[PDB]
Amino acid sequence: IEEGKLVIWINGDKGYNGLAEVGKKFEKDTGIKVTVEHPDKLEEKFPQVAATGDGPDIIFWAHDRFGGYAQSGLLAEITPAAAFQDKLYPFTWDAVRYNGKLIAYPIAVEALSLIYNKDLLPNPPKTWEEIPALDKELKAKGKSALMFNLQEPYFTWPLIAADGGYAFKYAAGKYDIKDVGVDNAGAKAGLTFLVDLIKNKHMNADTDYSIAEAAFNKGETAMTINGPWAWSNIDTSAVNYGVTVLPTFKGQPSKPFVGVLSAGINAASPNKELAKEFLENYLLTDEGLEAVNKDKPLGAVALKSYEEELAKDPRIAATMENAQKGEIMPNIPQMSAFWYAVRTAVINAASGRQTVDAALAAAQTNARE
Amino acid sequence: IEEGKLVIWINGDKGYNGLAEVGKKFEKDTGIKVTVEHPDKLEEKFPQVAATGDGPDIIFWAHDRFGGYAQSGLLAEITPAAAFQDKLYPFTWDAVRYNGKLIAYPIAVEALSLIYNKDLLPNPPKTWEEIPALDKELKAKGKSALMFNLQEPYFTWPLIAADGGYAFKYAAGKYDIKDVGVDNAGAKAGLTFLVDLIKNKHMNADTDYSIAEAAFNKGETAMTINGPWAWSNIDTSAVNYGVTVLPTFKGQPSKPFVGVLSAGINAASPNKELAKEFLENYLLTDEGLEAVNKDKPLGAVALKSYEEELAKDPRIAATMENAQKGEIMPNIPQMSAFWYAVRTAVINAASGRQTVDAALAAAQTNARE
Ligand SMILES: OC[C@H]1O[C@H](O[C@H]2[C@H](O)[C@@H](O)[C@@H](O)O[C@@H]2CO)[C@H](O)[C@@H](O)[C@@H]1O
Ligand SMILES: OC[C@H]1O[C@H](O[C@H]2[C@H](O)[C@@H](O)[C@@H](O)O[C@@H]2CO)[C@H](O)[C@@H](O)[C@@H]1O
Repeated sequence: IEEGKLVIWINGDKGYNGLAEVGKKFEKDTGIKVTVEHPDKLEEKFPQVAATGDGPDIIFWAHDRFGGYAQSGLLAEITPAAAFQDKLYPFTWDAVRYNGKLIAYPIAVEALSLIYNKDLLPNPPKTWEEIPALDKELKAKGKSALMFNLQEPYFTWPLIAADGGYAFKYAAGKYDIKDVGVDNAGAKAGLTFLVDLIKNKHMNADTDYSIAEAAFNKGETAMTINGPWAWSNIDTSAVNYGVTVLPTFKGQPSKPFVGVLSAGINAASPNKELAKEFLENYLLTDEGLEAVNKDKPLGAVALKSYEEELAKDPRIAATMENAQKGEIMPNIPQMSAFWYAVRTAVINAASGRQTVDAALAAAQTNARE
Repeated sequence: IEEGKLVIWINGDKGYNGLAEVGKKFEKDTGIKVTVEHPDKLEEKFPQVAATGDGPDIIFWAHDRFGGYAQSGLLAEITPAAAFQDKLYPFTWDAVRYNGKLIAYPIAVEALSLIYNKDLLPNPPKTWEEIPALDKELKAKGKSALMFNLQEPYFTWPLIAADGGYAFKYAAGKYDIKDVGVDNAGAKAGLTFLVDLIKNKHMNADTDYSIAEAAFNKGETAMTINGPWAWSNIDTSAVNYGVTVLPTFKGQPSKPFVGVLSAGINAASPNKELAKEFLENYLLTDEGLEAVNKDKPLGAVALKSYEEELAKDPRIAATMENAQKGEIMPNIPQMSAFWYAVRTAVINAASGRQTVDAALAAAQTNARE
């Protein structure tokens, strides 16, 4: 492959002439020649040549082939700025993400359509089952009902998949409830640091929600850790406060468990419709959420409309920054057992009833049950 | 629980008076009284009472508890219309999805942040490690560096998780390359229907891309199945055509494999920067994509700006309708083996060299090797 040139492969059925024009402008601007080719079976050829360090600088194809190319080490990992990545839909980036790395730029989403001649057939059939009859009608006019590519499985697949054909089954992401990471070295280091703060009287083991809030809001302490709901009381307070990213530990960002405030309907409630009505039509509106939010801030609401408006708040922006650095909380049943286990571990380690090692090791065992 | 009333539980730290006001409006509109309560330990109480068929009509909590509630059969499965579901961010719906069912309405996302008093501390510490020193300084002023709730593990967890603490390890959703669904009854039914169309001379097994396109564009056939790239040639043709949803089979929507045309960069290319420049700055622009699109339509482009403009096209709308009913293609290496397997099966079944059963059974084995 020549340096200071760009060779592009794209399939013949796509607008390679249009791409070539983009190449002409690139050449005009940069003096770098851009050669667009559409070889036969380019998608089969590319691996073969690319293995040998030869072939095009850029290959165009549906993403489905690229995992294979990546796995063979034929694709360079792409590194677009976050700014650029935001310009494309995330699901298209998912298509080109292989083993965590981006391996291609998404370009366009292609799906088969039923294309019909309005002059022969003003209302196309809504079922496949109608087509034989339609064909009978049309054959009497020396026409046929339907013809499409039967050589490529891509074209016949929609009908094959229709009643439950699939390629490979997608396994849901499970949670390993035997993989507990409370007693690993990361947890130990973190908690040890916390215990050390207490030991050096920088913090008091006795501190609870009330004490912490009152101390911060009385301007007795420089900083607190708390969620959106807390802001109301700080606004009440004469304290001029900022809401920011959590501090790093060992150069890693603090990783808060993210909650989704959520409204469940009692299975035993005879008022399910009413519950549905209230939540859907009253609470989950700009007006409803604003009412709650005005009392105590919710944070980043789940309703897109109001959230967009709320996101202007730098406190909410900080909320979301910390959210992204942290993890959404599992909703599995074992979560309560996990919480209880860590609660006890922290308390006992902080109070000095137990060492960090022993406390966490105990939590490990408790959380696993 | 009493019918024709609504009892709501929400934690005391959230804005329950504001919620109550939403309840007052609901009552005004519907005459249904809404009682908002904030019991102590409501999250522990709810399961207890709910088991007995009693408790609030609606329970509010972070999603983390709801899996547990669901598992105990305390929550009614919620059924919002797709229209409503689109109004909330999907990741919040994920939080409330348990064993495939929605079990709660997501309300708002909460994350702990560092809150600091700008008047005491204009620049908050970017690391935990600075805090001891900061505290020393502040104690000499009769203040402390940090105080927060140590009694709830939620507050200490960010530091514990920071350096690699985790609850339970989350296993990413795999693709099972041993679970192949080409020879299931849905695939058999679909392909059988196709073979039957050929057997009844409604279609010719020999029909390929060229033949199909030429036939439709010459107004010889009522319908073809094809992608956006095909439209150019039909516009050229005097044919008056529409682009629509694929027909249903056995009252199921056709499920086309969705491809994302994507551009990968050759790992062996010395021109990687140039490739990056061209793709990012020339192709993936309104202008670049318009150039390609004008030659042969791309469909729904991945670039948000241009896509929004393109979406006005009813052909693209139909494209997206079909896309949503179908599935994005896996990008895994085994995809090529899958395609090859189906290609052969279809050809052999259509040509009549093999029966649908034998062809698909063979494809099954070939796809899983
Ligand atoms: O067939 C033309 C059309 O389909 C393509 O799908 C291919 C797939 O990408 C290949 O790897 C192949 O082995 O099987 C499929 C067709 O059976 C492309 O996805 C698409 O862009 C192209 O226009
Ligand atoms: O702790 C109060 C504050 O955090 C909560 O997180 C809880 C969790 O929800 C509970 O079930 C518990 O066992 O563990 C965590 C605290 O350890 C809520 O998620 C949050 O909204 C609440 O305001």
